[PDB]
Amino acid sequence: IDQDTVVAKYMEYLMPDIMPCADELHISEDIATNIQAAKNGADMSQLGCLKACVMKRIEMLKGTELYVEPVYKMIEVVHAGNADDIQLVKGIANECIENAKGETDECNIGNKYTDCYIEKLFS
Ligand SMILES: C[Si](C)(C)CCC(=O)[O-]
Repeated sequence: IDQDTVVAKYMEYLMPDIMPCADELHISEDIATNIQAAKNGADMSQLGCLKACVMKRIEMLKGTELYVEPVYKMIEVVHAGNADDIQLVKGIANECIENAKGETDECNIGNKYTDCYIEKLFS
């Protein structure tokens, strides 16, 4: 699965749902800054939340409850093409959960869950 399909799918899959988040606090942790933030260059402190808003939008983040089940469902279509490619991202999220271990602070949970997502899947 080309990265071009990864960012295009995850985005188009919730495009009308991602625009409200960026407007929620101010800006999108992505356009926040090309590559001058930290984790991936977009953001980190505000990323673990501004971008985490898209998570709670699909019933994956309940205040401080970091889940992944709803994601396991979108990874199915979001990663159309191969059967294992979907099975790969599945295990990837696991490394992000064991790392974020459901922190107390919202931005903290996301910052940890986002970081790992960039290290393994990059997106
Ligand atoms: C919500 Si969620 C799957 C972490 C999103 C991703 C990107 O695309 O960035």
